[PDB]
Parts: sequence; C-alpha cells; structure tokens
Amino acid sequence: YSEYRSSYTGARSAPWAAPEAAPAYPSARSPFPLERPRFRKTHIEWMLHHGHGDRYGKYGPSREIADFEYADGTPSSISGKRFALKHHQDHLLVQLIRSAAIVERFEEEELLPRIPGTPEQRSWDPEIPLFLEDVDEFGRPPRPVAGATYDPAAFVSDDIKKDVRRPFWSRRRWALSDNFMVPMSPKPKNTIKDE
Amino acid sequence: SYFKGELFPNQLARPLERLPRGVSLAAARKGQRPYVPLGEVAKLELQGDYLTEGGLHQEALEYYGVVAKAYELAYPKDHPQVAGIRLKLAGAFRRTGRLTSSKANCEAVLQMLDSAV
Amino acid sequence: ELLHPLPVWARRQQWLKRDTVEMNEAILREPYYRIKTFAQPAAFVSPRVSESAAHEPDTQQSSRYGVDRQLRGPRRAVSPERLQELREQLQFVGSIGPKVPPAAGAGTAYQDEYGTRLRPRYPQSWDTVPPHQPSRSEI
Amino acid sequence: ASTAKGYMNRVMVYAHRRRKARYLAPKNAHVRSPLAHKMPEEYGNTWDPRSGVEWHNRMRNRNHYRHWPWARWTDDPVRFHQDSVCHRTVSALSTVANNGAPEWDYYAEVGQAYETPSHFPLSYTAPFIYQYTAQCWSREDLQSYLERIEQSSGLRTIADAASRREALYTWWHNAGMNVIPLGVLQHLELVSRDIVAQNARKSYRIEQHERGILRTPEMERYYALPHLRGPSMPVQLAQPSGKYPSGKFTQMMEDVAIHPLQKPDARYKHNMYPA
Amino acid sequence: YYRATAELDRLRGMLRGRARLERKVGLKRITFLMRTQTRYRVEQKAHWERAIVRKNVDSAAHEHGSGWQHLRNDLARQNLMLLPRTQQQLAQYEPLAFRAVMELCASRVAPPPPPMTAQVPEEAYATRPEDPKVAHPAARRQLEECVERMLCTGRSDVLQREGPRTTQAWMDAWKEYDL
Amino acid sequence: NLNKRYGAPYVAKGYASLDPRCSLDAYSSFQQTVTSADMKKALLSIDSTSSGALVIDVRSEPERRLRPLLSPAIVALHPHDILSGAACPILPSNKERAEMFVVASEAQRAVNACTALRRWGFSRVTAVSVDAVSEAIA
Amino acid sequence: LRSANPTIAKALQPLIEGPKFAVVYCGNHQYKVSPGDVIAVQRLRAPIGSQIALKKVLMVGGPRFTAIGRPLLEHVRVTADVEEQKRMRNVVSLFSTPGRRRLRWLDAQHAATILRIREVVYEPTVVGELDKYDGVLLKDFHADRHPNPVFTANDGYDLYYPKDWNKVEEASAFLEMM
Amino acid sequence: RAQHPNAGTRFGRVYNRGFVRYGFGGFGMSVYSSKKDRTFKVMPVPPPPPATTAVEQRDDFADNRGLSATTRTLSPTFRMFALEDGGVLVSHPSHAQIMRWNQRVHTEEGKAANSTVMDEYVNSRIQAIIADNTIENTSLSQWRKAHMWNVIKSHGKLQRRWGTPDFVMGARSTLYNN
Amino acid sequence: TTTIAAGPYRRVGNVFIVTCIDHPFKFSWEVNRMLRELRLEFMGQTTVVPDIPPVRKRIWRVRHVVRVDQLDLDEAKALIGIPEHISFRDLAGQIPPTFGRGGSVANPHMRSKMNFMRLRRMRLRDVMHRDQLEKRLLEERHHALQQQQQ
Amino acid sequence: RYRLFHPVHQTVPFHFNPVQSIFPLIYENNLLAKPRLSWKDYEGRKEFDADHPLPVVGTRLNERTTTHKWSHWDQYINPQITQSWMYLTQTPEYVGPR
RNA sequence: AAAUUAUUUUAAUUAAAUUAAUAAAUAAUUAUUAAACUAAUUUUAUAUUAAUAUUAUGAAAAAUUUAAAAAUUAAUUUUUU
Repeated sequence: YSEYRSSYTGARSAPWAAPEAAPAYPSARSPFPLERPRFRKTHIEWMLHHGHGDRYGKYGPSREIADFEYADGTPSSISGKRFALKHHQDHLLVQLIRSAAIVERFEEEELLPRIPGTPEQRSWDPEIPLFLEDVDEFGRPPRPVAGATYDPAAFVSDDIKKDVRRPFWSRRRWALSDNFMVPMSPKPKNTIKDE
Repeated sequence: SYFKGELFPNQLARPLERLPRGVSLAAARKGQRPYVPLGEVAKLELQGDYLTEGGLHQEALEYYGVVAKAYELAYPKDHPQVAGIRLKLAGAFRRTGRLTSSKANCEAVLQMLDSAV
Repeated sequence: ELLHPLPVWARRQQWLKRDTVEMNEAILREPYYRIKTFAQPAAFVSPRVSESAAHEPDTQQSSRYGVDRQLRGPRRAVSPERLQELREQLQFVGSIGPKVPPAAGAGTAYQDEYGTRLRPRYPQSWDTVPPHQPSRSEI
Repeated sequence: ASTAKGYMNRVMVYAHRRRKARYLAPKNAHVRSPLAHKMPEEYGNTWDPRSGVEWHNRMRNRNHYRHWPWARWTDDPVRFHQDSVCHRTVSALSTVANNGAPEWDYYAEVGQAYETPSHFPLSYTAPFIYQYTAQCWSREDLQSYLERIEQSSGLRTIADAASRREALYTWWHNAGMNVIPLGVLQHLELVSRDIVAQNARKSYRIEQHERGILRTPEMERYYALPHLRGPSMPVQLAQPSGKYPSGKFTQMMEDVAIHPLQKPDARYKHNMYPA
Repeated sequence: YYRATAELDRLRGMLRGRARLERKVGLKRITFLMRTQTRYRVEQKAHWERAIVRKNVDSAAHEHGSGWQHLRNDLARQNLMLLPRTQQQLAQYEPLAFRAVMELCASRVAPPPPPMTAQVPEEAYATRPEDPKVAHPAARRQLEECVERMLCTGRSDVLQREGPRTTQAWMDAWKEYDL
Repeated sequence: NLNKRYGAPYVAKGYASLDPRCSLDAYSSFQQTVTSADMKKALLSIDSTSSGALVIDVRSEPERRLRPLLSPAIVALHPHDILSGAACPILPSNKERAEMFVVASEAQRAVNACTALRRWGFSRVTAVSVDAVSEAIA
Repeated sequence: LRSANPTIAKALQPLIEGPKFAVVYCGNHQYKVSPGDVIAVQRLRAPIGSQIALKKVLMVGGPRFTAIGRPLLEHVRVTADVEEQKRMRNVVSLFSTPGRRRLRWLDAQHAATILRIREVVYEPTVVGELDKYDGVLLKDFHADRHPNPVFTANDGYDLYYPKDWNKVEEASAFLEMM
Repeated sequence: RAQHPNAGTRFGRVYNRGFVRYGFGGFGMSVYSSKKDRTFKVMPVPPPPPATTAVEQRDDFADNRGLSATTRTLSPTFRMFALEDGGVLVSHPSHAQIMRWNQRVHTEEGKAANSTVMDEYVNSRIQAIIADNTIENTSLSQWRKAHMWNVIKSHGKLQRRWGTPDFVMGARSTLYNN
Repeated sequence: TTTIAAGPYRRVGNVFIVTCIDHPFKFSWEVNRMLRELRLEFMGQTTVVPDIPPVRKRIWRVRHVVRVDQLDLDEAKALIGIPEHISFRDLAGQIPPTFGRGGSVANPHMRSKMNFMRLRRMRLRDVMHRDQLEKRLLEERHHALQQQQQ
Repeated sequence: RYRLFHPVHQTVPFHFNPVQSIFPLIYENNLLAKPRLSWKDYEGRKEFDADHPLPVVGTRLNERTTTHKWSHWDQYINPQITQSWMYLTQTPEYVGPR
C-alpha cells in the first residue's frame, strides 16, 4: 500500500484546522525584512516551506519513501545510492553536532570574545559601536546642559526637486531665467589630459 | 553535497549460505502471501537490535515480541526468517535471566530449522 | 561588449542582492553568545532582534513551530542542579574505557556476549538501513 | 542543472575550467607585485614585498630552503630548554625556596589588561602573579604570602610596592626569609611596576580622550565630532549664502504666492483704478 | 584517432545520396550529424522540449481562466508536487482531474502545514529507577507509536478487527513466546 | 531609481539607528540623582516575592572583589555583554515599565552602559550610584 | 469507503467504483497509470514475474472523482507485475570536440523495467464537506445543494467587457449528485 | 609558438552553445553571437472576475488567497471533500455528463433564430462524443496514426533490417529525435 | 516582569547555517579559499559552521557569496530532537573520529597515505587477532608440555 | 525572481534525519552511536527475505569481463593447471610493450 | 614547411626572471616516477617536495600606466570534453 511519512517519526501535524473554525493559512509573504517591496513566495520558497529542497526530489517525502515494495509487503533493498544518502544525512547531523561540540567548548574556557565581530570587520562597519568603556564615544561628555540637539532634518533637506523649464509662455520670466550657462556647448568630452 | 556511492566489487549480492540439498540439520546434529507491512516491522526489528546492542534488553524484548508476532503471520510455518526472529528473541530473554523461555524459544528454532528443506 | 542597458528586472533583482548582504552583515555582528538563565523558558519569544517585518505567526502553517513549540514551552532542566539530576542517568554504550556492569538491575552486557567483532543481524531494507562494514570504526 | 559524470564536473556550461582548484594560491614566483607570496591580510605591507624566486623557493620548501626557518621556535640559544632554578641546595628543606624566580619580565612584555587600579591592596595582584608561578606555589598558598606581606610590612597597595621596593625587601630580609620565598617578592615587584605603569597609560589614555584624541579599542585614531554646546546651525557665523541675493520679490521670478485681493504693482494696468 | 567506422559503416544506410555511396564523405556527414545531436540533446533539447509541455498546460490552464503564471505558483503552495510533464498528461488525457487541481488552488483551502521536525518525548526527562522487568517509559512510548502505525497501513490479517485493531496486547506479544 | 521601489526610509535613512539621541538622554539621567529612596523603591522590587534582580553593576572583576555588592543577588554583567546585546535574553519584558539601574566603578562607564540599554529599547534608568547601593545594603 | 458522516459515505460510495487512474511516482518519474496499463520505469531491482506495489502515489482519479492527494496519498494500492527487465533502445552519444583527435562512442543503454499494473483500489476516508471558496469543514452535507453557488460576473458597469454569445453567459451548473 | 598545455583552451578551441553566449565573463563571445530563442513563451494571465464579495478579493499577495481567481462556470459541481491524509476528494461530473450538458446549452444556443449548417455539425460531434468517445485531439491522433504503423511493422516483421544490434540501432533511436 | 531575570546564567553560542548563492568560479583565489574553509565549493552547497571567532572572519570576507542563518544552540537542540540535558560535547564524544573523509591532510598524497594506513590498521587488527589466538595456544602447549612431566 | 529570501534553515531539512537517526537510543538515555560512516563502507544489496532473491541484471562490471588466465599464484598453489606455454606469462611487473 | 597509425579515459595548474654578434640551452612552469604527516585554532581547511624529462619570452573584459600612438607596452584573475 502507498505510504506518506514526511518525517522520521510520522505523526503529521493535523492538516485540517477544526470541525468548522477558521483554517489558519500560512504566511505567504517572502521573508525579506524591509516591508517595502512586499514580495511573494515563489514556488521554491513554497517548496522549501514544505520541507523539500529547492527541487522536487531532494530531501523531501519524494526521496525518503520507497520506490516500490513487493506486493506481499517485503520491502525494498538498500540501493547503492540510498545508503550514500543516509551517509549524507548523517554527515549533516555530525556537521551540526561537531560544530556545536566546538562551541559548547569555547564558552567553557571563556574563549568566545565579548566584542562581537572580528577585528577587520569592526573597522569596516560603523554600526558596531566602539567598545570603549570608561570614556564617551565622541570625546568629552555633553558637559553643557543639553537642556544640545542637532536634528538632521532641519538643515539637511533631500528633496527630489523638479528641474523647472525656462518658462517660454511668459516673456519676462524667460529672460531672467536665462541662466547664462547655456554655453554648456563646451561639453565635448575633450582630451582631459592632453592637447 | 550528496555524492552518490561508488561502484565497487565489494558490493555484490552474495548468496545466503544454504546448507546443501541432501542434508538436513538433525542428520548432523544427532550425529554429535498476505499483505503484512513488513516494511514497518523491519524498521521495528532493527530498533530492537539497537536496544539489545545498547543494553536496554528488557525494552528490546517487547519490540522483538511484536516482530515475533508479525513474522509468524506473514511467513508460513517452517520458514527461515520466522526462525530468525524467534532466535534473537531467545537471545533477548537470556540478557534478562528468563532462561526458562530463552532456551525453550531457542530449542524451537532448531525444530523450525531442521524440518525445512 | 557592454552595448545595450542592463534590463531593469536585473537591476531590481540586484538591488535585492545588496539587501541580502545588508542582511548577512546584520547576522555577522550579533554577539557570539547570549547570556541566558536556566529557570526561564528556553527562547520565550527570545529571537534576535528580527522583528522588523515579523511573519509566520500562525503557530501552525509556520515553518518554525516544530522548534519554538519546545523553546517557549517550560524548560525541564530548570536549574544547574537539576541538570546533574538528569545528566547522571545517561550512559555511554560504546565509548572507550572501563565500566561498572552491576550498576543496573540485572542487565548482562552484550559486547561481552557476542564478542566485539560480531554485530546483531540487522534487517537490511529500504527504510531501515543499518551501519555497513562495522570493522572500519576503530581508529 | 548541467551535472556531467563526476565530482567537479558541475555546471559545465560556463566555460570556466573545472578541476582547477581555485582555492590554491597563485604560484607568483618571479613576478614582482605586492600581492606576492602573501596571505591576503598581509597585502598592505608594501614595505617588504615578497616577490622574487628565492621567496618562492623558501615560502614553499623548495630546493635548499627545504627546512626554511632554519631557526624556528622551539630552540633557545641561551638556556637550552632547562629551567633555571637551582635544585642543588645546601639544605634539602630549603630546596623549595628558589622555585618561582622570574626568567624575564613576564608581565610587561605580555601586556595583560591588569584592571587593578594602583590603590587596591596587594592581595589583588595574586591572580596575575600566579599564572606565571604555578608549579611553584598553589594559588591558595600565594594568598598566604601576599597577605603576610600586607600584615607584617608597612606596604598595602600596588602603588606602595612599586614606590617602596627597597623598604619592602629590607622587611623581608629581617622578618620574612623563612616563609615568603623571595621569588614572590621579585614577582610581586614585577607586577606592581606594571599595574602602576599601565594605570599611567590608561589614565593618560582617558585624559586625552577628553582633549580629543579619540582612538579606538585597538588604538587606531578615529575622528569624530565633538558634543554640541550651542546652536547647531550657525547664526552669527553663517557664511553669506553665496548666490547673488536678488530676492524672489525684487524679481518675482517664481515661488511667490499672493492673495488676489492684494495684487501689487499694476500702477499702469490695474492699480490705476484700484478696486 | 579512431572514427568508430564499424559503428557508423552500417548506419549510412539511412543517409541521402552522396553520403551512402562514398565512405569518407558518408562518415564525415554522419559523424557530424551524430556529433551535433548528442550535443543538441544534452544542452538544448530540454529547454525547448520542456517549453512545449509548459505551453500546453498553460493554454490548458488558460481555458479555466488561470495562467501558468498563477498555476505554477499555486501548486507549490498546496505542496501538491506534480511535475509539469505530468500536468501535460492530465491537461489532455484527464481534463476533469486537471481542473480539479485548478479549482483546488483557486479555493481558499488551508495548504498543508510544513512537516514538524522531530520532537522530544517527555519521558527522556524522567529517570527510570532501573528494575530489570519494567520497560523504560520512552520505549513503550516509541513502541505504541510504532505499532499503532503498523496497524495503520493496508488491510491485513493482523488481528483483523473493524477500524482500529487490537494494540494493548500487541505491545505485549513477547509473553506469548514466554514460559 | 530607488525610493520608488523602496520607501523613503531607504536612501534617506541614517541606518545609524543606534544612538543619535539616547546617548544624550543617558547623560540626562546621569545629572539628576540616585539615592536611598531611589534604591528603596528598588528594595520593594526586591521586596516583590518575584525575584528578578533590579540593579546591575558593570565593574571590573577585581573591583567587585574589593567592594562586594552581590548580596541581594544583583546581576554582575561585563559592560560589553550589555553593549554587544548578549544580555537581552535576561532583560525585563516591559521595556516601558521597567527601570533597573546600573552601578559602575566610575560614573562614566555607568552612563556608557545605560546608553547601551536605551539603545536596546529601554526607557527609564537613572543609571548610577556606586556608593548608594552599598549604603542601601539591601 | 469510510467516513465520519454516515450520509457522505452513502453519496460518495458510488463514485469510487470503476476503473481508476493513479499518478504514481516511480524512479523519480511520474506516470498516469490505468489498471491494465503498461509503463516503462527506470530499473527497479526486482525479479521478472513478481508482484510489486508502488508506494508513492500523488493522485487517484476515476470517471467521476479525483483524489488530489497533497504531496502523497496513503491507503491507496497500486500493485503491478514486472514483465521485462531490459535495456530499452540504445541511443549513442558520439562525443568529440573538433579540436582534439579523439572519439568517444558512449552507448547509453537505458535499463528499464516494464510494469503491467493489476490492482488500482482506493480506500479513502472523508472527514467532511469542504467549501472551496472559504476553506472550512462544513457540518452538514446535502447532495443536491451546491456549497458554493455561483453568479454571473457581468456587473453592467463596463462597456468593454467581452460579452460572449448570450448562450454561454447565461448558464447554470447542472446538479449531478442527485 | 608556445605550445604549452594550460596556455589556452586545452586542445584547440570549440564553440559550443554554452560558450557562444556566457563566454568568459558571461557577456558573450565577440563573434558567433547566439541563436535567437524561438521557444514558446507562456501567455499572460486573464483578468480576474469582478469583486462583488467585499472580502478583499482584490488583494494579490495575501496568505488566504491562492493566486488564481478562477470561478469560471460549473465549478460548483467540482465540490471537494477533505480526506484524512490531508488530501482532497474532488467529486466532479464525468466527462459524459458535461458533453451531454454542453449539448443542452449548445442545442438551445443556435435554435432561437436558425441552427446553422455548422451548428447542426457541432451537436453531432458532441453527440458523437457521449456515444463513441470520438476523440478530437492531436496528442492521441499524432500517437495513434503512428503507433499503429509502428506495431504493424512488428506483427508483420517488415523490418528489412534484422541485424540492428544496438550499435546499428545506435544512430537510429537518435537520428529520429522524438 | 519588569525585572532583570535572576538565576545562574548559562551562555549559549550560535551556529551559522551557511549556503552558497553565488558561483565560486567568478571570485578570487582568496575568496575561494574562505569558501573552501567553510566546506563550500559548488553553488547550492550548504554547511553548518560554528560562530567561533576565526569563522566569523571567513564568513565575513565572503558575505557577498553566502547566505547565512544563525541559530542559538537551544534553537539547535530542538531543530534535531535533542534532550536539553545532553550537551553536544558528549554527543560528539560518541561518533567516531573517522567520519566520511576523515582528515584533511596537507595534500592529496598525505590523504592517500592517511587512508592507506587506515586500511592497514584493519589488516593488523585481524592479524593481531590471528596470533593472539596462537600466543594463547602456544602458552598452553607449553603448560601442557610442562605439566606433562609431573 | 531569483534572489530568494528564505530561512536557509530550510534547505537542510532535518525532518528525516534527527538525532534519533544517528543516535537511535537517545530518548533512551544510553546514547549509542550507530551512524553510516561513509558511502564507501556500503556492504552491498542483501535480500531482506530469502523468498524474494535480488535479480541478476548484470552491469558493465559483470557482463563485460574476460576468462581468468592463471596468475602466478594460482599456478604456485596448484601446478596442475600450467598446461601449456601460453600459461608461462611474463613477470607481472612487465605490463607489456610501450 | 607536410605528416607521425591503435574510442569508451579516472587526480589539478601555466609561467614571464639571469642571458642571447637573438634563441636547441636557465629559472618558473608542465611532465614522468617517488616522497614525509611540526604549535597556531574549528573535531575547519589545506598539491608542499625530491629525482629526472623539457627547441617558450609576452597575459581576454576589467582597474590603471607609459606612448603623436593611429596599438604596442607594461600590468593581473580569467583561459570550456
């Protein structure tokens, strides 16, 4: 008979919500945490989301379940490629267990630094705050009573301004607007390092 | 990434060692299908081995019981495989001292092996 | 040669790139560890600060609710003293060294019953695949 | 994809050379470049470029630089790997005396972060002195030596044991000399002349950080703005705008809005008959 | 250099005029027309051939008001896992069953949940006072969850009872071998 | 042609969401005071049968040996385990209702550690008294 | 078939009987399988003339029903019989680049076993009626009533809506279950 | 000439299609630009039905709604049930119950004024499907018109070529190409 | 509950799951070197590296190539069903050290003489077995002979 | 789109390989380690039941072999088989002419 | 200069310097045969060598640098079974 396991232990989480209650649909917005582009899960993020790999027949219930079985029930045999999958599965666990048997060691000898980020990285990114302790970051503390605030927003104006046409429909405003740099005609990409 | 197993002559389908035709067990020893989900018990009978190999013998006894029940339903009398599980089952009692049934369940695999062909 | 312009879809799917890297280096500046308490839940919600656009809340039809089912749930090893109450029960079956057999009730060891080289006759099948060639694990 | 018969026979559609081991370093050999023979972090060292063939022959263990660092670590020309603490002593009871002598500074050349301010008691330089004198005295033994010093002598603080090295020894000679092995003392003197040193280098490092020198934890200079004490945008210091201040109202070029009742300056068109 | 002539020498029988008569022009033709097939076939036939199958299911999803743009993504939503080569067999030879897949995706039915990773049976957190005769609470936990699933698969003779079969005695089928 | 696909909180974003303002307010709390009653209220938070230590001391490990304050089981955190964010897994849930405190050797580190907290979304902490919590032995 | 509602199994039973096609998944390929239908699957290490049940089954449809098994269907039996265990037509890859002097006549015989199915049965278990357009299991099921009654999508508010011949835009879904 | 392996493409140089485009750098080889891609691009989506639900039927990237909004016609007949495995059992009206329905809609389509000489033709082909399943599709016609000839060459061994031993059947079975 | 939680504080590391999203053959010889030290060459390969410091640089240099994911260790002890009490420095203390592709010795020869002797200590394991049968029979044949004269 | 944002935590799904695979008794606390060490160690196909013998469908490693000539060991054991001078093949180190 | 005869294989790569009444010679590369596990880390990852064989002087797209160049030149990562 056919079989559907989906996991080593079976016991699928109930697929149906309730005898009549709301059905609890899954999150269908792609986890790209900016919120502005608002993407959708694209088949492959909806195949990963269901516990395959990025392809149909990788890691999934389409690869664990037997190809067939003798109709009386006597199961298949260990395909020479199957065993090499079980070794590949175990090679991920051991890749995880070892790679935590090292960490569970480092925290034991305090070897994990308290400052997050390697020395070269921390020089590269200015969001990891400097890890000075007994000084202030920007030199002297605000000795002056602050009540001392600069708001970028007052003076720093980033406005996408429409480059206004020189109004030809009115005569005088066409003549003032005549910014005497229309002699941009000297823009030939001329030889900038020779003559 | 997954590397498919290599082919190599150490992977042949060797034949299971059959005692020759014109010979039965006791001739030397006294000289001295229905659908049964065997895919589900093969995984179970294995989980018994890991328990009798680890040292939870009593807990592996209760698994081999189940396998000794599904095996005698699928295979007919006298079958070899039904003689294989009531053999390890007999080796499961002896860890837990129940030698009254261990030897008895193990003396019956002989009377289940000799009567074969 | 670079003649006609990069198609727009490519530039857009390359703005997703720098916003992938801008999401890696957010991971590569996390603290190397997390000071945690035994008594408290494992991760009651306790994620990183990844609540910028939080998703999959539904507790089912959510990818993570095989894991945070157990994290948010009450932690059983609730104290370092409770740990030894739990860590003193596990054995190591195969590790190198000596042991004390009668520590159990009445168990009689296995490796000193079928010898060291012989393995139980595992039923080889598709679903059940036992370790093959056991005489290669002796280094 | 396009996998074709074997590990390293992947995509096989791009025209790169598979089986080429991109991870391995280039054999720069004779070519002259700063990028020669250097692990990528050492690229900034353009004052010792490692080009040339002999650097190819000796980074790799080529012809006769076959064991290249002809004197690597694990040889000492001086003391030949035997600890210089005399065990041949007059009285066997006093053989344990010489244990714990300083073979070099042990404290300054390493540069540990002794966070002990120079006014702590002596009993708080024991965790440092120990890490160089285990195999000589149990840690809890030092706290019997580094307390009898505080009790018996007139010295209490790390700053004292750095300013009274003469007054301390003379105490030890005439009062100690039976329990406290002078190994501790010259160790105690080697840390107290460091904890005092570093606090001078820290207290200075904090006192420039106000004067505006601003160097990072790894001590590289980082330039950063001072804290505000007054108005952010300058008012009596503002540079003139820089574009000819013909206002929007002297030549009403654009951006000017006026009520229609209050239209100005039509002295010949429609202000001659004002309303 | 070996031109596999005796592998082509008898196959010029299906080339055209000049190639069949002469040999050094017959081979040269086929050992090229063969050399381009097995190059067309590896790198080019699929991404053409698998576009007829996509153009089929699309215009067969198109009949039902949906596109391939929407069907290809509304299948993987429902974890449905039908390769396009199959949807093309259903688009043609089983139209109703295909539209069933169509009307399923358009429906607002909750797609199946992702599979739960393995869980920790809570008996691991109790310390069995080791008595020889009583099983560990985590084994008789695993067993019951493996026997209830063996009675789950296929109509069999195994303690054949209506619906759910007999278990609390199936777990203790070792005593039936006991004396 | 960004800011059409992404928002304005793109390119015009000072991704330095760390400390444009909090550091100032850190030096504000530094100014006012902390004293007995300011610990006595915390004493009631120790009097609360629910024992989660209120104040924390960011002081070097040799310092605390000299004046041990660990008596009420208060938390001893290295000032980087705070700065780096390794301490958030032990920090109150009510970011707007909780006010722990921060003891430190010299009051520059305290405010320099409490600003790290207010960078982690915390609202009230008056951020120092090395000597009061000893005069308020509890 | 089985069900929890005694009135479902009365209306749904007459649907399952009849010849059923199943969409098996054998050797990483999918097939549409009828009972007396013959498929050529990639070689399964099985003897010739021995019965075989195919485990992975993504779909089973008959003349009137079709069980769209999400990822896989359980309780369905698609058993088969191995007839031939052979190398199908051999397609030669002639590999040689025009630069080097070297040929490689790689004959890729494709070992493929050729199954003839016998038994395609289906033992489902229906929980309850499910309303397509807002997925919630319904309490009661009535053979005659359509759970999702449907309505003409021509509001009249637009001029450039394509009005097909006025026979198809005015149509009903004939009630079949009774 | 410096003939050294590793100095260029190992043996000569070849221009396979994975090179003529995606050359070193991916921007393509100077000459041999590439063939134009003459595949069959899928067509763009139809418009969804008007809303008239107020359930936010307009929202595209939402969790509830599958992308496709296809509430077409005698979809209410496709009333689906929830299985046990998590599957679905879609009960639809059989291929005969539809063509027999289609006849009814069509026979009352052209009869209002005058059933054309083609309208009489269609109802015949429709009434020919219920009775005989007179199939009209290429996929079977393309198959049957050939499969017969291919199998009759077998029953009557019209080979003319009996040797064909998978070396001579090597070119063939690949000079054909499906 | 408005209180810094009070209790004996355990610290838990992190475990990065790294994948490869850009092809390696476009990048340098150093960037390929980092990917090699993360057990990553082909696109789509995936490994589970720890969050120890010198890994943090390797991953950093190749941030534009990989797609990382971090797991606190408790969020790993549940990704694989693991009892909370069992640490990982006892789980690994059970797997043999000769897992698939045991070592990474300095060149494919030293690899091929690390696998050779591994296939020798198998030969010797049966040969130290076959004489240990003889050395016990020989020490008995001596005692049977010795005690024969008494 | 091809820049997929997902938890790469998804691409190595542990739904089928949890530690109850490699450590089969861990909920039993005895913590036994029964892994599959390498694709190399694969012993081979083995009949789960004797009644369903694995078929003989040969491969390019069986159906394409040659008759066993007698090696210098098979002629050292049983000199009853060196029956003609075509059995006195050269030293094994001499592979053949250039 | 033109050629140099035997398919289905089973470990990778380039280099660019001393000199030349201007290329049979040298490095470096490649090759044939062979080698030994020196702190540095994860429980990561590593083609390093010896011995011989060797009729070679010029590196796409970039990044720049000489030059009326009007490309050559330096450059250095590519370089498809």
